[PDB]
Amino acid sequence: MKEFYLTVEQIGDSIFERYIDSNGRERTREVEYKPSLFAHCPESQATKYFDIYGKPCTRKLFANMRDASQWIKRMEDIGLEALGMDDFKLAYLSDTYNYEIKYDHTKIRVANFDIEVTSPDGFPEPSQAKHPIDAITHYDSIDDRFYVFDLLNSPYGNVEEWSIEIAAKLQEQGGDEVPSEIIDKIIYMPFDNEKELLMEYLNFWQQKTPVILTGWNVESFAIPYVYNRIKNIFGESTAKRLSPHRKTRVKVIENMYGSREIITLFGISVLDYIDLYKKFSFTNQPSYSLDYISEFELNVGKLKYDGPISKLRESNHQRYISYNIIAVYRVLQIDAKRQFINLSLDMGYYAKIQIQSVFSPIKTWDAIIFNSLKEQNKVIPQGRSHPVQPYPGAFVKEPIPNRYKYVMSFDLTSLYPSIIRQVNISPETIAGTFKVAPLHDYINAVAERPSDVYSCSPNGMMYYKDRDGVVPTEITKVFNQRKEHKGYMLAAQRNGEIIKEALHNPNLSVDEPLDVDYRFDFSDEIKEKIKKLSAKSLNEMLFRAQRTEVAGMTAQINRKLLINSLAGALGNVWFRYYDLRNATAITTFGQMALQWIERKVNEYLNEVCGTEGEAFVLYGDTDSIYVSADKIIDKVGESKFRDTNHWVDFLDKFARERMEPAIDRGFREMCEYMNNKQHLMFMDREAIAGPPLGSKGIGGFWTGKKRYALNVWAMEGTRYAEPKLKIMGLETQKSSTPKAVQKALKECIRRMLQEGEESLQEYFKEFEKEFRQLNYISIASVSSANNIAKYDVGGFPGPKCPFHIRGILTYNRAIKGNIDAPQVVEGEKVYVLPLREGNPFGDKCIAWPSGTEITDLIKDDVLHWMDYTVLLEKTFIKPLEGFTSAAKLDYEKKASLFDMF
DNA sequence: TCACGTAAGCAGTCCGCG
DNA sequence: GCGGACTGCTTAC
Ligand SMILES: Nc1nc2c(ncn2[C@H]2C[C@H](O)[C@@H](COP(=O)(O)NP(=O)(O)OP(=O)(O)O)O2)c(=O)[nH]1
Ligand SMILES: Nc1nc2c(ncn2[C@H]2C[C@H](O)[C@@H](COP(=O)(O)NP(=O)(O)OP(=O)(O)O)O2)c(=O)[nH]1
Ligand SMILES: [Ca+2]
Ligand code: NA
Repeated sequence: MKEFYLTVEQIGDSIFERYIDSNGRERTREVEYKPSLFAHCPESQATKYFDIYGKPCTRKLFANMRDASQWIKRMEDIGLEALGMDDFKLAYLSDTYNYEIKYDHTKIRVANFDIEVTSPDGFPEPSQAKHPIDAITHYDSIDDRFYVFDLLNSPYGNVEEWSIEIAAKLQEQGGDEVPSEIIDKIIYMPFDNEKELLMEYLNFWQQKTPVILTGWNVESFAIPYVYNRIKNIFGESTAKRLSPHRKTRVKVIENMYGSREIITLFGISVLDYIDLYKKFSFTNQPSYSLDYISEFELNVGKLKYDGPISKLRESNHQRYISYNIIAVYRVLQIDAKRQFINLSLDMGYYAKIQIQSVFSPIKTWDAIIFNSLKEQNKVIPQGRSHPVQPYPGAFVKEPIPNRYKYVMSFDLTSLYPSIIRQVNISPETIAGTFKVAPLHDYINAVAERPSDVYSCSPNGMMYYKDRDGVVPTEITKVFNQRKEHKGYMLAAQRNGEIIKEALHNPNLSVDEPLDVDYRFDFSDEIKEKIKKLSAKSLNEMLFRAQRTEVAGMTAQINRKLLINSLAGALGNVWFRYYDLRNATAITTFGQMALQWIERKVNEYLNEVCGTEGEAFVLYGDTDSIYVSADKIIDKVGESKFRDTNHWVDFLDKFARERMEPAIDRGFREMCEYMNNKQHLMFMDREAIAGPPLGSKGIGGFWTGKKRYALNVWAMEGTRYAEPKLKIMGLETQKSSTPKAVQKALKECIRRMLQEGEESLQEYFKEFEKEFRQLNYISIASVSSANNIAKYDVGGFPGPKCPFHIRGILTYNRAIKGNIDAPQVVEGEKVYVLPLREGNPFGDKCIAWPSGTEITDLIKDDVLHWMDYTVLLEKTFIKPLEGFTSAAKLDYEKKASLFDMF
């Protein structure tokens, strides 16, 4: 097989590399690496090296990396550019692996672990590590085994061995119900004291040293805790055995609020799953506890138990160990579903970077571009420093707040990347500038044509049409790779709806799920075979189709994130190819494109509908336009449609055969106006929305920019069994909105969209009289808690104290002195409740850590003093008032005339 | 919340002007 | 009592 690296590090004058060799074996090598950098030379100093602008360079090969670094300093002091890849790690990888890396994951050691530290005095700070680590579960992906290290004797109590037999028994038999699929993969190791356990773990670590090290919160808790514990017991030098090259570094990670401290183990790639999840999941969660995320992703969660965790090992060592095993397992199940480790490996190997650099799109693109130019012997420019500066972004149309009955949407394919390719935008393709007319003049085609020679953007930039730019070239590759995965996602999605349709009245036979690939549309052979299946098999296939879809989703959307991030990187001062001219050339073109086609779409539909000056385009945002289809439906007549599927078919054909060709002529003309290099504004039908035929639903509404709801029957090529609510921006979509209120407002919107005013009024009346009986966590708001200390004065709110911070201070006063009350953590999230006047907490709200029950100390008080009236007014009634006033509905029967003033 | 971007909405506090 | 300026937080694209 071809070799590929596992990890790379620079330690002084050498590169340390762990890799997989031609035979498939893991090896390690230290290289006295000799890097090269470049300097501009006279046009006569020949050679084959040129900068991206075509100016010649001479190569300078250094004895070692210290020399090359010192040379960079002296050039800065002279005032000349030092060109070439200054991150020597990346130049090494690029030299050693001068080919496309096909990596084999089964040879990569992915370690997944979690620890437990019993602590009587509150949260065990890993800086101090002053409590014995009493359990470790370490999953190895090569061996496919969970290694469990279990401390029998501790100053906090001595316990019996964990029973694998009881662990396997059901909950209803007194057991822990550790899953059947992993019960045989557990290797259990009790130890009579903590020193023996840690010393065995360290040796185990040497035999099976992780390449990728993951888990939940491992970077901020588990790793710094194991490191410091071992350091406190055995010394700094034994602790460094956690690194294959015996070098560590205490990294201080700073943000806009404070500083935290992680441990860098050289020669290991740490991918904390909570970081992978925050970056790649596209969710904003009210809590990031493993149990909460696990329940959201898997519908199950962490093992349950009685009393505080601090007392679990004494009272139930059995459940305590089982719980630790399951926690590790839950992370593995989340990864089987979302596939972020796999994603990380693909991007890392494609870009040729350290795997943990996938958190940095700028690092990723710098390496792809560098590898790309090196193939043609071209030399990358030096990083330069730049003041941060704002620049303009996308266009968003002010919609007239209203109900909108029938709507069709259209959207452009990967807008910013497509613009980069169409216009040919790149650091090396800039050809000059032209004198700019105001933007509306380009939108209306009345301004002078910018160029007959260069490709233009309406911000005044001109680009060469004839030469290739590394940005368009490299963005095209990643965009093309995305296509396949996106196609898998949509196929699974279309197959989802086939399963769902057969679920309405399923056969009741005794059968099994069909063996198919969900990545490709279902053949007619199996569509027929699906109609015979039972509810058990069908729901099972629904699970597999949905899993295939999520995996497809993760693959496609994160490649889109990566290509979108190139457009943004051109606007970030740390990018090597930072240039506000380029970044603005993309966004300005984008805002001309959308408004251009709004004009063309209005022109076309006025012609076809026989009208003058109607606004058919009711809204647009960045890459999308929404078209009112009322008059189109009125041309045929609602009484002439048989059912909902009929008018949806009608609008579908009309968009496909009438509008898209007109829109395509629209964009071709724009392409010629700007004299671009390649036409790539490809805008097609997205959503078809409206009320069900014969109902009183209003179909859809807008309240303002980025705030709207639609009852959708079709999205791209997916036709839906039952209509789907597409809600954007409204409180139902916001993590800060209380769970039960999201559910209630969603059901209010569905009744508005699909059933009408009267149905909305029945539901509202009912929710109003019943909601006081909802669980307090489900009606609590959520907020991130930043700058708690900034507004903290004597443990009381200082000036301008935001409401949710006031809540945290009230909490702190209530749990003061109680060392075992859960503390609010700066930066994390809090539930927030309003309190009635005269309450014992001394303020108008209380907050506590999200994803948790409020401590039993103060729970009964909070429940007695929660302010339902204020809560109902702020989180339910006020937003509902916005929807219904926009949609021109009433959530309460009005006695007379719908008056005002 | 650890070197992709801008646009823009809502909650809540405080102040200047009635 | 109301509107604007502002911080803080959240989403859309
Ligand atoms: N092209 C290029 N190379 C770079 C850059 N930064 C660092 N390097 C490094 C990468 C390379 O290590 C080195 C020169 O790249 P080769 O021409 O591909 N190697 P050669 O043909 O000289 O091999 P032999 O010894 O057989 O003649 O400069 C850069 O910006 N561009
Ligand atoms: N810099 C940057 N620009 C972005 C980002 N997201 C959008 N834009 C700008 C640049 C993009 O080209 C443009 C369109 O966004 P789509 O890529 O189509 N993400 P959507 O979820 O809306 O599409 P789909 O229908 O696939 O879910 O908005 C981002 O994360 N970063
Ligand atoms: Ca889009
Ligand atoms: Na929007």
